[PDB]
Amino acid sequence: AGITGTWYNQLGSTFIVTAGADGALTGTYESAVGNAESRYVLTGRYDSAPATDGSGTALGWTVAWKNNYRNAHSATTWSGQYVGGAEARINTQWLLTSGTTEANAWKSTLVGHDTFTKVK
Repeated sequence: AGITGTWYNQLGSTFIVTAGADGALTGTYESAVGNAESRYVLTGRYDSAPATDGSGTALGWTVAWKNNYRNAHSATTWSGQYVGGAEARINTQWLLTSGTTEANAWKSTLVGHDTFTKVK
């Protein structure tokens, strides 16, 4: 599967990911320091038997931005695919939804993209 390990996005954010044989993604967001106050849980799913036609491996995961120290009242989902080979990558599009009032629901969800590599 090649997914398990530490991944870094284009801005250097760090994600520790374990790909279970059953399709589970588990792990954490860590800060550059790895301090407890900036650690958040991630959970998701991936295709544990991808196509053998050189297609990437579809996946997704979520981080809710609460831990025992901080709560931003928001959550991000990343949707994408893992691409193996010499320079393995996870190419994703993300949505960041913040909890809002109904009046402010229109501005609840930011969109962007993250590309993850096994090197900083």
